[PDB]
Amino acid sequence: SSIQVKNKGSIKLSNVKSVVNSSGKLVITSRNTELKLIDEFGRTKESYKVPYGAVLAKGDGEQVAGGETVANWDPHTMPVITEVSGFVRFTDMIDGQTITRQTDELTGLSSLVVLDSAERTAGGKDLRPALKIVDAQGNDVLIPGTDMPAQYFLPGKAIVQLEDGVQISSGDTLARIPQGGLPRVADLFEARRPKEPAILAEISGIVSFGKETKGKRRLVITPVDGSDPYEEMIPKWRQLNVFEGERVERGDVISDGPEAPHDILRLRGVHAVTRYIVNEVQDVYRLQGVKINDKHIEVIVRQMLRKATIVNAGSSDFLEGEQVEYSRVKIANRELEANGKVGATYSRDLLGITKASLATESFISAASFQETTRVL
Amino acid sequence: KSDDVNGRTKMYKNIVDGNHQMEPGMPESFNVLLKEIRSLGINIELED
Amino acid sequence: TANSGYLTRRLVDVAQDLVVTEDDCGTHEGIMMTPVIEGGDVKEPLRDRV
Amino acid sequence: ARVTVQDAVEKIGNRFDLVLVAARRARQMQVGGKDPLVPEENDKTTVIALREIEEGLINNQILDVRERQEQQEQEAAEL
Amino acid sequence: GGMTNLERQQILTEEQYLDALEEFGDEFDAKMGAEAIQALLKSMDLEQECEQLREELNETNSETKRKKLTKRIKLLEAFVQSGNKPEWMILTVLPVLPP
DNA sequence: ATTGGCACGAAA
DNA sequence: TTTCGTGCCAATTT
Repeated sequence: SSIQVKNKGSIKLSNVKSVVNSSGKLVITSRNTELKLIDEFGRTKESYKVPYGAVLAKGDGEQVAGGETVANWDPHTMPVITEVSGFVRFTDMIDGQTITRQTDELTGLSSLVVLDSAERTAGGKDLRPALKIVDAQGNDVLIPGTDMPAQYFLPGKAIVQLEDGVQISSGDTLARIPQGGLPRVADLFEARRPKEPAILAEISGIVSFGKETKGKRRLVITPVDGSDPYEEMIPKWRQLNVFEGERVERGDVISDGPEAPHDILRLRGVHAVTRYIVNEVQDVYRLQGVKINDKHIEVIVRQMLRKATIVNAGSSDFLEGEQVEYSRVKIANRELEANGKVGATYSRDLLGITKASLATESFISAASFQETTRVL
Repeated sequence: KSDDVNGRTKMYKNIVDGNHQMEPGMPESFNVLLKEIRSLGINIELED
Repeated sequence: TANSGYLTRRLVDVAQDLVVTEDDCGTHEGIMMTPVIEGGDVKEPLRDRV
Repeated sequence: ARVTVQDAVEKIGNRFDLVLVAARRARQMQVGGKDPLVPEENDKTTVIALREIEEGLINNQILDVRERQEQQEQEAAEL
Repeated sequence: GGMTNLERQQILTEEQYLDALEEFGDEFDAKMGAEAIQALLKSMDLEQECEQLREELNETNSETKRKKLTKRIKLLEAFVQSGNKPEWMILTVLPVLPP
């Protein structure tokens, strides 16, 4: 429901993009904002995650006491609140092709409901409904700190709250969108991908949609100074959480769910994946009161990270896409660097314990482990 | 202690003589494994 | 019991060849260690981790 | 008798090298004709070697020096 | 295949083989059993295959075909670098275990 | 039973 | 003509 602090201390916000609403409170427009409780000594004691579109009673650096609500938000409803204050005009908003008119029977407080591409007509398939924030003169009000005009798109199953021609302000919701044990350790050490993985971003920059329902939906990422034509395939049947009007980083999620360790290794590095594995294993073991040092899990993770994939041949004899030993690549690169040449470049690979133990350089040990016929 | 035919006899003789030393040798099961793998048409051998 | 035995056998197999064969490698890389905090409770202090 | 080997480990510095040095000394005292450097009290060669190592009378360098001296003396007295 | 329109690895049937014999005669050779597989393995040149596969790999663009070509090239290179020969996978003499 | 690799079939 | 999904087979279980 809401964050309830337990002790007294200062409040700190990490990765926060928040603005003051009309009522005077603070609303967060950043997905990866984290709230921390740091006392006067400087040691953090409590940490929480603040969802997108939440109201903060206090600000950064303010002093709070125990038993106090610091943040509040609606869990089932995802706000699409704005930053600039002005009138709302409907662009590419046509009834019977992209939206529908449904009136509440009892409450009587209802407005147009934005339809989805799976229900709306074909004519509205190529049309993107949007709400544009303007001033009393009708001109587009540019967002402070930027130059692009302020317009927000609306996905499917969006219930518009306020009708056209009604003044709004910052923090006002335009629309509402409704929503262990031994095997766990075995899956963690085998690096098995979960049934419903979490969908991440490969490159940074602004994000946008693409062709709709071409088998499955598509996404496009345009970096500020990177490679624009990159694109990704993402099914639309899963509840997405991307912001087409906000820039996303490669260390950010698109959908939600359990995250595959391979993606973590590919996108964040060795330290992130080893920390994730150690933390998961220790979380599993701690509930039973078992005390195990982290050195053992660290050496296991190190043994899992024993393979590399070449990304360019370079001066070495390694071909374009063969999987080889990391130590051999390091030895070859340090030997070539002393000759004035340029070494090859590689990407680390993550293997499960069963798969990593079958890829050793010694065939006697591999045949002793299992799958004797194939190894021999 | 298990499968070195010459090593067992040498260790027993040394123990009876008050010399607690051993000559390890090669296990016989490894030779059996080598023969069985060779019977499958695969050339496996020790070198150097 | 059988699952525990299979897991420990795989763990032994994957790391049987790792031995301390040096005194210092001279590296400067490392990992950052911080206390484990979940919500408003600290389950693991920094002392037991470093 | 012996219940602990901590002092011998501290003298040598490593548990793995202590075993090798003690085995070398015990084999010298058992198969060879060497006499103990400490007053033996119904003890076996391994315990006697451990007690010698604890007192500081036996280490790897001392054994190497003794072997070199014995070889030189034998080669000199051969003629 | 000879001068006829039969490839070097086409799979025939009994009626098809009889028709081919009655039409073309002895201008083509067709076999069955392990002898045919040994003949196919013995007449295959490894360097030319490696070079042709490398040309096909570097020219065309694909994902699954690229992986298949890479795997076959790796197998061919493994055969070439070692002293083994492809026809040794067909047994002619059978070892016998000691009694 | 469970998991993963491989050939096959339908679709962009 | 490529690309992802579905059915089949082989591996594993102190």
